[PDB]
Amino acid sequence: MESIFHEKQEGSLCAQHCLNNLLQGEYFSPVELSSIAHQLDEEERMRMAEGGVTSEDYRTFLQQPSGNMDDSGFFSIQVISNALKVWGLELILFNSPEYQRLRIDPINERSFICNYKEHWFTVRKLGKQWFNLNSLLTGPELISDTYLALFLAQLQQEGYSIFVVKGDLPDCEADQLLQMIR
Amino acid sequence: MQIFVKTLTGKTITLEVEPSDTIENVKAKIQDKEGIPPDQQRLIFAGKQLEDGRTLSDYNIQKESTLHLVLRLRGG
Amino acid sequence: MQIFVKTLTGKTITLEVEPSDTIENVKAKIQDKEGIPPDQQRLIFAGKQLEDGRTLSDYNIQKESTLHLVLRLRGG
Repeated sequence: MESIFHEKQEGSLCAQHCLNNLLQGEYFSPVELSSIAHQLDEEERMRMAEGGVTSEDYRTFLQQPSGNMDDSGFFSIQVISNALKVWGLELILFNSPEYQRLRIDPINERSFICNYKEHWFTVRKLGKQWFNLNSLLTGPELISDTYLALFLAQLQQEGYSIFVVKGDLPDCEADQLLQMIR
Repeated sequence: MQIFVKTLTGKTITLEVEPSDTIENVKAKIQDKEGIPPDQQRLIFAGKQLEDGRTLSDYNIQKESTLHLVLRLRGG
Repeated sequence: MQIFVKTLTGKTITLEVEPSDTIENVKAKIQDKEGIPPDQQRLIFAGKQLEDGRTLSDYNIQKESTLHLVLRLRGG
């Protein structure tokens, strides 16, 4: 545990820690959460402007909450799908049957986020194992290879929306130093 | 009429309400389905926050309106 | 040294700078490249906002390092 992006925080702004520990290391920013969220608003606005069906189109979609800065400091998938998108990574749904059918070994993947509405699990591959962390979790839940296979299944059964990140994720020093652990 | 309440998680709650229904009552309806505390329920419509002491008609809210619920749902 | 710049659209540009180059001067380079004025431009380097009157040296920005170009913070 030498150079590891281990930030601590509490009281909303959970997304600030989720992204801060998404690609193994830090690179994002709190203010960026409102920027990437407004990206969808930017496109939706011009879209709803032309394809305006009602008056609410250029009203509710002109000022979409959370997209134009959140009140409490929480953002949904609106910032997750965009965060990876701007870096060149794709988000795959491993909980939805229409996509889950791909059946791709999760141990081969890079990182995935689980959503249960009331909580989200930030899971990412570290060294040769899988680590789950959060703002409400100081202890990285060491996920074994054989346990991960079951974990993913348990999440699906529970109703955890699994967002798998496909592509080449920029690993940090924590990946190299974790290779010497079991 | 029925409205669409977008919860911070990627869910749209379709609940039946009333024009003269108070925002606070709307929260109770959401609490009955999602279980989210009305007090922490930051109901925002088109950027404008819905005050508990106001009604749906106050913000010109009609049927199939896109509401947005804000709060620390992630927890950690 | 050629760092980088991450836009909010997913586009990245090979920004060339010097060790003693200031954030402000970098913003100029971006102004020409993109077009967005420096006052509108925001630069972040790993959960840290870069001040216009600060050199890249202190920031520790090593060779070939990305940067976050934020420009949307308006809300209502």
